[PDB]
Amino acid sequence: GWVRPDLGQLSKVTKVKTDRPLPENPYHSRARPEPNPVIEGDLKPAKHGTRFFFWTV
Amino acid sequence: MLKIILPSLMLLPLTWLSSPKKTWTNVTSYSFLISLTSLTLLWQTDENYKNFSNMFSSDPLSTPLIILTAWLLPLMLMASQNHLKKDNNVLQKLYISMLISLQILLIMTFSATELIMFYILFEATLIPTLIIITRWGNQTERLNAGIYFLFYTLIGSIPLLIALILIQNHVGTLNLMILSFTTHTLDASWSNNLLWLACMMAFLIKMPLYGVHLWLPKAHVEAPIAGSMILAAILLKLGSYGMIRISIILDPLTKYMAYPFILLSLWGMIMTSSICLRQTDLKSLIAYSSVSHMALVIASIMIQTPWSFMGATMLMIAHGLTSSLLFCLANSNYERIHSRTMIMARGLQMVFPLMATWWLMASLANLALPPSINLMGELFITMSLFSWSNFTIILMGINIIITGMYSMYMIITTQRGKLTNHMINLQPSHTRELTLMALHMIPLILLTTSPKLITGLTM
Repeated sequence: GWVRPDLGQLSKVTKVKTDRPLPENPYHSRARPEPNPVIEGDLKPAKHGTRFFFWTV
Repeated sequence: MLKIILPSLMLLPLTWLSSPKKTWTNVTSYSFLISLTSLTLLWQTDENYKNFSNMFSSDPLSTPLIILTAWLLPLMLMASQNHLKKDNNVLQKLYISMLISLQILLIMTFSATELIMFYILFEATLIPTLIIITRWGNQTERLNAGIYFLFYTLIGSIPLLIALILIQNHVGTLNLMILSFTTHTLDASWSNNLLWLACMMAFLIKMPLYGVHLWLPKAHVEAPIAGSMILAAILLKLGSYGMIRISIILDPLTKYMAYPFILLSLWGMIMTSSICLRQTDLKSLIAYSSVSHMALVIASIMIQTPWSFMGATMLMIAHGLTSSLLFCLANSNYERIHSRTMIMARGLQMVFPLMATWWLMASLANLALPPSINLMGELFITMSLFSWSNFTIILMGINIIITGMYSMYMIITTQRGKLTNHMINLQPSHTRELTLMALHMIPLILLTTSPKLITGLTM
């Protein structure tokens, strides 16, 4: 009773059911280093201007 | 200061937008009025110095130097008119703009509150000064004079720039008031000894210190008269003014670091004053006379006493008026016979009796006749140096003798003896020329009347 598969049929992606659990960390990767703390708040003008030598503003 | 600086800046459009026949009358008149306004800085009814803003101040040291600067601009204009009268109109206006530029730069220099601002304005003055010397000097040696002047200054100024950056990186500011209050003792390391020299050399070259003075006789002999006036009167005083401002942070190393510069000045003032006895060129003689006088200023600033600072301040102002007068007197004969050789024109009292009177007073001022501010400054310097070491009076005594000798030598040679009568082109003195002499000599007498105004910071 074996029917030969048609052209294109064997190359399909198929879904399969398995009792095996899904690996959680297949790469055995470490924990990523924590990002730099972000600085928050609203912008204010530079305090006393540019402060470049003798320039007042 | 803005009510003094802004009108000074308006002299530039006034020069360029005036008619050719009105330029000199216009710029001279408003230059006089700007000198009048600078007297507001003398209204000092307390002991707190005037801080107009973060950028400009004025205290009893800068105030006299600012007013003297403002007064010189009209005087330089009158001095320049006769020898520029053959230049075309644009060249005359360019020259006036150079003179105004120095006036603006120097007033800002003496009122700056921050040291790198002082440095930038201090260096900016070289540009108009060089242009005046080399574009309007008369001889081929004016180009060499320009090179010496520019590069004696610049080689000393580069170490100054490094020291100023270094101080700012360490303290966080170059504001003078804050540097004064927060100053702390220096350690006597080799590194700090090099710091002392970097802070001092540019001011010492500018004075000039004996040994590095060769630029100044060259610059005077070759410059036009208005260049000689500003150079002798104000530009040399940038070094003394710089030394007084910056030495506040250099303690206690000045106690031993000053010895080579006291020695050069006290011995050097004898070498340069003795040169004046055998100098054939009248302008060179007056120039070497300045080096001798500024040697005294160096010595008294180095010993850092209340008397020494006060005597230096008076001498700075008195020398400014006196030396500028002598250059103008010498230039009046040169404009007639076109030679600076002192021994050429002789017996001139016969033909210029009133100009000879101006000669005598300038000479009497120069040899420090009492009660002139010339003598007052030199006297208090002598007292402070005697306190520093009683043997200084020996070198002081020799210089006083020599100064009288060359001062009277110049008068006897040029004004007295028989008239050199082949000089039939000795035209009578100009009203302008006689007015110019009076504008020097009246302030000297008025300042002798009220010497509190030029005592400086310590008294």
